[PDB]
Amino acid sequence: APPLTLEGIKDRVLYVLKLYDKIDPEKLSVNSHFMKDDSLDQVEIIMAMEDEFGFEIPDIDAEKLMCPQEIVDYIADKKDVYE
Amino acid sequence: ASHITKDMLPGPYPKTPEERAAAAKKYNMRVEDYEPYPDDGTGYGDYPKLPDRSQQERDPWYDWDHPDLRLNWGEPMHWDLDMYIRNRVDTSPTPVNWNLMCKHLFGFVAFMLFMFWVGETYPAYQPVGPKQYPYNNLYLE
Amino acid sequence: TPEEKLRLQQLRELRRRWLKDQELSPREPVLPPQRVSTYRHSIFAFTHVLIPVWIIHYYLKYHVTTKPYTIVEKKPRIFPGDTILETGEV
Amino acid sequence: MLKYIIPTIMLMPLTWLSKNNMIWVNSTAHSLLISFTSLLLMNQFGDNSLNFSLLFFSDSLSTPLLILTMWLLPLMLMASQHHLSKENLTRKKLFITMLISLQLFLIMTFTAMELILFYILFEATLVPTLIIITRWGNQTERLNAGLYFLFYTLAGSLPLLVALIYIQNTVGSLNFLMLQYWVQPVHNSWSNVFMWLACMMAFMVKMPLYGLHLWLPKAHVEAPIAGSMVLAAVLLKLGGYGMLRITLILNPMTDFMAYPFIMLSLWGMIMTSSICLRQTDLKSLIAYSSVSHMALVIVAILIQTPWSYMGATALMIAHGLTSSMLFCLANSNYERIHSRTMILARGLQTLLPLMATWWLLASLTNLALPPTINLIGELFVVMSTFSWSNITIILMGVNMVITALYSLYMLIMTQRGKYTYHINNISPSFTRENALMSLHILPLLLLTLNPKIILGPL
Amino acid sequence: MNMFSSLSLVTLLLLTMPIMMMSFNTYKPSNYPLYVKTAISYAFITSMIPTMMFIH
Amino acid sequence: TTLDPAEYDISSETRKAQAERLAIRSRLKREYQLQYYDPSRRGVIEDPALVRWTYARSANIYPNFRPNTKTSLLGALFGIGPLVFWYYVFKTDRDRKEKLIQEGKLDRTFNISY
Amino acid sequence: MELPDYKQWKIEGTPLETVQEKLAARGLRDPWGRNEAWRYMGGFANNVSFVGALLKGFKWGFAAFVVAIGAEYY
Amino acid sequence: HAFFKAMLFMCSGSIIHSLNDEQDIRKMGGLFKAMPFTTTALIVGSLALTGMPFLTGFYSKDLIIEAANTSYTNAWALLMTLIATSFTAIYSTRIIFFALLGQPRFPTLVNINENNPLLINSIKRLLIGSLFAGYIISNNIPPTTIPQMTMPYYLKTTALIVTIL
Amino acid sequence: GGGAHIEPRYRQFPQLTRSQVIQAEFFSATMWFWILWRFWHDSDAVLGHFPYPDPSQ
Amino acid sequence: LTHQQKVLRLYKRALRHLESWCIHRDKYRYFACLLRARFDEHKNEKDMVKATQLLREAEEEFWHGQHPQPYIFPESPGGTSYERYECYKVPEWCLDDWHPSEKAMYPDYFAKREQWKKLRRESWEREVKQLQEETPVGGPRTEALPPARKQGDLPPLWWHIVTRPRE
Repeated sequence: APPLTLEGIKDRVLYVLKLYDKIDPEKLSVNSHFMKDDSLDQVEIIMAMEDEFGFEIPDIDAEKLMCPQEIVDYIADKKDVYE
Repeated sequence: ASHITKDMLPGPYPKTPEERAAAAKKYNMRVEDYEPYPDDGTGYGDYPKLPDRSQQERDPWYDWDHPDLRLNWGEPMHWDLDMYIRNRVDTSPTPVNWNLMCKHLFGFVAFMLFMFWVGETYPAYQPVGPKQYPYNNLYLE
Repeated sequence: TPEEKLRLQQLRELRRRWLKDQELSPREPVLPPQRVSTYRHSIFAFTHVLIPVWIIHYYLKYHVTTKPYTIVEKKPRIFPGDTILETGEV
Repeated sequence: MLKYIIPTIMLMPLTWLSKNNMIWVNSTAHSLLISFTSLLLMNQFGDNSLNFSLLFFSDSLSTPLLILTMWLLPLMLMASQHHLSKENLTRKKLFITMLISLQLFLIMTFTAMELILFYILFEATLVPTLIIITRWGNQTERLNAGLYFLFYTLAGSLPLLVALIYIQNTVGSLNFLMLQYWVQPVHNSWSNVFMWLACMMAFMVKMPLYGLHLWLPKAHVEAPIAGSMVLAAVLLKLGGYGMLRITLILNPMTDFMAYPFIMLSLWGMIMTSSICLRQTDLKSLIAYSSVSHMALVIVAILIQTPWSYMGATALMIAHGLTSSMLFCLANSNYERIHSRTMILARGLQTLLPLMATWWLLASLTNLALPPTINLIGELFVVMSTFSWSNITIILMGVNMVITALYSLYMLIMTQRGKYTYHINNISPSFTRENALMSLHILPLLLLTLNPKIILGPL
Repeated sequence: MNMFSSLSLVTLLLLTMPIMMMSFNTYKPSNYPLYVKTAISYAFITSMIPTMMFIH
Repeated sequence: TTLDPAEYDISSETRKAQAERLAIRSRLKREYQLQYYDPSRRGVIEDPALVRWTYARSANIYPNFRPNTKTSLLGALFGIGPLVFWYYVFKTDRDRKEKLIQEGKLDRTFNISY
Repeated sequence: MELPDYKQWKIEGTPLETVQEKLAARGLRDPWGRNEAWRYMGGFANNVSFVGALLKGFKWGFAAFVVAIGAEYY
Repeated sequence: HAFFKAMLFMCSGSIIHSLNDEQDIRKMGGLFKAMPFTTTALIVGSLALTGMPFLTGFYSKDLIIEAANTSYTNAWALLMTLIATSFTAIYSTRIIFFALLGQPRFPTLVNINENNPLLINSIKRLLIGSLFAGYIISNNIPPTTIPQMTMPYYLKTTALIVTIL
Repeated sequence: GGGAHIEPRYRQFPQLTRSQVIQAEFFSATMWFWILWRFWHDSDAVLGHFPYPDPSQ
Repeated sequence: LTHQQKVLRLYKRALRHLESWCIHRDKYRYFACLLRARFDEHKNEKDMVKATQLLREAEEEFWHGQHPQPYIFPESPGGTSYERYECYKVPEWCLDDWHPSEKAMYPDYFAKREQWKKLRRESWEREVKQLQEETPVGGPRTEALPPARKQGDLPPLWWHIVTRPRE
């Protein structure tokens, strides 16, 4: 019964940048590309959304998730976000 | 009206490399572990060249299986191995063969001998001899 | 991966655009069309329960005089002897 | 039948005599008017018996059986118009006349008054049904199945003329079943065994056994246009009732050799039900179901002693409406998907929600919901053969358990998702698809209100 | 004494009334979960009556 | 039981040229989706994997068949086998019941039904 | 909407967070703790109690037996 | 018994609809996350499910396991039926200790809701009848059989102690 | 969508409506009013007992 | 699948199997960095059997004692109510046959419905112009140019570009 729009995920992807204590809250907001910040930096960076979102994170979600806004892009396709 | 290799034929050694895949592409170039050699054992009424059995089996189980639909629902093109037993069947879990349930049902097999015994409440057991004295022996006076 | 970069940018301009298209309700688009058209508790229950009472009781009063086995009510289960009889019991 | 064959033969000089496309609405219109005349003069009383007029009719006194024979001709013309309208008008009208001619021999049959008029009418069929398989059928391998449709029924029925004329010249005359009062007994010999053998074996050709029944999933598999004569082939299989006429008398006491007909129809009963859970055809799916609980009635007859004639009277019409209704379900969902293979029908129940009720109640007549006309007779088959011995409930009860799966094995195939295909199959179940789908349960549960007329002598 | 089981037959009859009103024969403005709940609501006190006559 | 099912094996570098077996099916998948996407189809796909399935299963097994082995004559141990056995049960039945029905009585006297 | 701001929780009490002090003999150490310490602290240590809380705090378990008993009693 | 789980699945059904997708005993939290009433409704049911000290089904559960005193059983039966009285009791606290006791943990956007008088009408109608179930019906009944009326030393009420441990 | 009767949260303990808690409180007491008839008046065995029934002489 | 990314397929599920067994949140969180020290045994090395024997002993103690009825995240390949929304089930294009006075409602929706079809009605002068060109002979996965070199419409138009939304 509660709906959802684009603004909820724009909070959370930017928030977990500061939640992870290895990444300071001085990086870029939506496009940091994660190479300027092999395992545990492509899985651990989304192991927190395994706790919060956690829709099992399929195998193709790793190679797309470099661009941190390209993380956000397909969730609205999955979560069926407004308009 | 499809007549060219409309079904299987009397195989499986009528130049089996020219079977797969001039048509009925169960194998790519007759080395794919699915060349039509697997006529189980023939002589019977089994499958001939038969784009059929002993190919990798025991489940189409509706997996994650995203590169096409391709699991069981959504028609991959030509990969038929066996059917009509698999819309309700699965792969292997974490435990293995061990038939402990017959040993688990053997828990009453010890107490099946206890079904021969009696269940009177009072008095206690004292199982040493005939001093328990169950029934009526003597008269009133 | 740099290959799908142009992918899913025009798709969001097509799929969500189709969902922008799918989000469409012009002035509550029911016409319906044509045509139109608590305290009582007067006939909503009276049609419901109060009417079939008389029909089925008539189906039992006109039943006992016809069928030789009507209601087959059991014995008295009486420990003393009472005024329905003439004798008493201790 | 005083004048029952008489009005329906006048329906024949009306097809090619008529105009253009009016021929469908005219042929259905006259046809239902005979249905009241069937109901009116029949259903009279009633105590042994109603010898009707003369040497051509005994009025079907002990078993009515004749009302069901007359529903179907104003029931299949609305069904056959699905895929027939592609030919010349003179060729289409011939296809109408041959089905009407099929009823007229069967109108005189089932009453028949005699036995020497029986066999010529018992063989008066198989001429129009065979032509329907040849022209305007489906794809190839028709012609061998037309030959398997012959060469069995004709192979077994010819010793009846060896049997019956051997009775006619020996003891009296078989013109009258009611002049069969004096009947000599039949002892065990090496000549009398064959006398009973030819008397019985021809009737096993039509209602099948575990043997000799390979032809039956050929005519139903390779079948005409959309279940057109297939509905008539339902009455063609159940219409082997004449064992009730004959073996009620005329060597009744030979039961020493009854056993291999009891046993073969019993292990073959439980077997042919499970011989179709891995079948890949819809029209073959109902066909092997139509073997099993049609093979149920045979042990109700060779075992004598009523409380067995009671249910066996009703079990002929049990699948006779039901399997006719299932073929109406199978004749539909083929004008829209032009292959009869069941696996391709994934993703139903959403495009056609209106006929989805009709799938439910139809397959609810195999589980059969004991206040119906199906489990009211199967309890009497229980009531008979349990008095035979205590073992007979086992193999017969599992038949009630295998078809529990085997019916719901079809229902669950309708429920799937996303359907992968089908820019065709749009049509949301037009008027012809659902009005013809009616008038099957509509008399069936109607007969379950007061099921008194569905009872033999008995 | 005739009304010992007569109220039971009334209880065994009004269940059909939401089914008789499914045939769109001047049916109620739909509210069908509400209408069914009302249909159950009056049968309970009807069911309550012959329990008192049995225990006497 | 059914099965282990051996979901893991070894690699690196067994059969380096064995890959692109998906190139067989992706060419068919390209032939699938090009057939699937069109502005006017209005019909089912031919799908010859199901055409070659039932017709080589329902038919073309008796032309395949020969009785050149006894494991094809092995159906004698399943068809006619228990069919004698039920009669071997039932011939012992119905006569032991009859002798107690002929000689002596055991039934109740109110057995009208039956 | 904008309730999860950063530098808000900033783990201060949380005896559950003493395990991050336990790994000081190994050293991991900083990143991170705020995930598991999202909703443990604050008024989220309300911590409904033992058998008394299934008696509901002894708040109503034995209220009205002494007030009902009793009068008349002659 | 008919009073019990039609309440309980429905009382637990409001909890699952509150989260709307996990239905696991994992990720639940404590009882008091603004959840006053339905936690009070469970402990009525869960304590009855321990084996009825004086709750709803006391006049039926107790008069049978103490009717197992005079019997002629396998005597493996009384060594099997009475042990499950503990196993029935540990079912109760398992949803207390894992869904109603610990620290709050489940995923975010906490969209809980307990305000619908449609549901409040259902729960209030049951528990009034639920507690007075075995205590009004059995209070007025014509008797049929003879009671036990002898329950000796070390043999009388220790199945309640089986529930305690 | 239509109504904002109960607010969405981000684990800040969104408060209750403070009227369900009254009915929550009431039926925690009348169930322990029923601790009256548990002992008062009801005992574990209102039967009497046997003196290890020896004296046959 | 490759040998280096075979580590990644196990690494996510190594911790995902553990939170099934935990009771707290920090109890699971304390074993995240605690299990990381075992992963920090061989940090960066060659790709040979020394990297395979780290995985060859990851056969045992990963499948051995694996996930006694774990968390499933119910909208998944498994799990309860995974495909529960099927009374609706999104019948996209069930709306061909209407025979109107049933097409009376949604007037502007049908006026836009025929509008999008011209994008699909005119794509094979562009999509099939590159469909013969982009595929070399019979090769790999057959997505087009993701801009189609002028305007990508879609390439997967329109059954995938207007694919089924969930509710």
